[PDB]
Amino acid sequence: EIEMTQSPSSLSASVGDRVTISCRASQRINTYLNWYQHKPGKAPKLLIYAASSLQSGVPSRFSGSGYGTDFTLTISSLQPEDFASYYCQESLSASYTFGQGTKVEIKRTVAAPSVFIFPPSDEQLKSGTASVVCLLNNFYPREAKVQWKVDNALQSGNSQESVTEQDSKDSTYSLSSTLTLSKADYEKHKVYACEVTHQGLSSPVTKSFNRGE
Amino acid sequence: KVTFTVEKGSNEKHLAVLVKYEGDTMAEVELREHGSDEWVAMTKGEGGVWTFDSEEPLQGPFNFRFLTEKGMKNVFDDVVPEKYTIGATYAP
Amino acid sequence: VQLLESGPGLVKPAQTLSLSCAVSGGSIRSGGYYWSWIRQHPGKGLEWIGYIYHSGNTYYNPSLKSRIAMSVDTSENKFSLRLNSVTAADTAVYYCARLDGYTLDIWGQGTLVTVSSSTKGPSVFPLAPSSSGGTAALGCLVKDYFPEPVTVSWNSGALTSGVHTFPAVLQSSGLYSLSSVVTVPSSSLGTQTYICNVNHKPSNTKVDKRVEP
Repeated sequence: EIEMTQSPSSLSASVGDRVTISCRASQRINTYLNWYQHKPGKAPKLLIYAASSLQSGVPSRFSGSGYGTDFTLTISSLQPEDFASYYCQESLSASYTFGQGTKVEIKRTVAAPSVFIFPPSDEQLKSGTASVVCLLNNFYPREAKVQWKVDNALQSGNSQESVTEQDSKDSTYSLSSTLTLSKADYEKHKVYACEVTHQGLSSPVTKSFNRGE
Repeated sequence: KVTFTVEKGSNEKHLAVLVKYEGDTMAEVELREHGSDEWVAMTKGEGGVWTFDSEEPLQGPFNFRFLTEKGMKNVFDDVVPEKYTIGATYAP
Repeated sequence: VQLLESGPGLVKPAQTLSLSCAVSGGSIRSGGYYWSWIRQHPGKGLEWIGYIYHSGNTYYNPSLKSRIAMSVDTSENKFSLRLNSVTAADTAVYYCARLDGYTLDIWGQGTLVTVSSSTKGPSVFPLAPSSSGGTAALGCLVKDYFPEPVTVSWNSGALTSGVHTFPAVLQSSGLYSLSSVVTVPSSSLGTQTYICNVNHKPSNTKVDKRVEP
């Protein structure tokens, strides 16, 4: 068995940065070495083969080097669409062993979320449930806190969060927080509020609504 | 497209094959024994002849992969049998 | 040459997961390639399943080989995978790929298989435009479906800028939910119509939901 170990495990770098990712083979593998890019939700894409050959149609910013044990994938000038996990793969053995992957994230400047709150629709309410949605839009870094408040009472345990991947152009995240209630529970309170804490905000921002209007 | 002719001098520790690819030439040719987990590089000789010299006895069937000068990469499994005949041409 | 995975996205535990990969623009019977299956489980890297030569020779990941059977059909120009006695650990995105002896140069799009129980189509609710200056956020709540995935588009695919479709979250009910949101100019709310198009192939469910103030 040949073990393939990549370094680092993950990195954050800015658009325009020269980025390098390393791959070490447990035994000499000459130039029997490929690199792949894998964007979540897409097929992996062959970037480099035979250590330094650029696969047809792959952008010129990707290059590879090395021989024997230690290999390097270079992204000469990082672009925002380049967030992915990158994999080396040996081709000396019939196992075509993959490395464990290196996750590349895009560093950018702090960006405060734009916050929006949505009441449950009358259609949903008809069915006997109430989803209140709070949207944090286009922020960076990923770290964010959503404090739900109902009639000035702080909420907990009743909301689920989902976060997008980085935006392919601006490298920001968006996040939804969904508060779920029974129709009965929902209709027993008036003011529904979403308080958001984030590095880009000097103080927490609150968006709220009154169940009536 | 591709044929492998077993050349004289081929024996348990030496495999010599004349590789002929239509409309192209071989840049690299490698073999893997049926039992083996690792590809081994063959050495380019004259007139399309590729050779491998083994420390231990070779036992087919033999799988081959190659890279052409025009950049075509392929693999063909069990092209040359275990009990091959010198002078015989084997093709996928 | 192009590859396309097909087969159930839902498989019951202890049953056989079956997938096929249709090859177009090239003949499998010509030889020259290994035909490959690779998968990715949620928090993990790329894992080999195995590969098969058209003549019949098969190479399997040793940790899976007892449960794995691959096949090729030269007459239909497809190759397939059967993975027996599946468990939740086999929940993954499954990719078919072409291996030229050295590299995996051509890949399918990947197909999610969830190891399972019981299909349900989503209810779709509007997230009515919530008012940024300048901008309005609107969306669709896609609630209570199984299994993944759903696809959401806006205005038949005409509207793509500013759209964020969140990853589905598995609710405690065992059903998924997600929101798709889009930010638009407040000025457009009067004129422009906004309809989300929700497709859940497992239930053959399609919904066009108009989202209005």
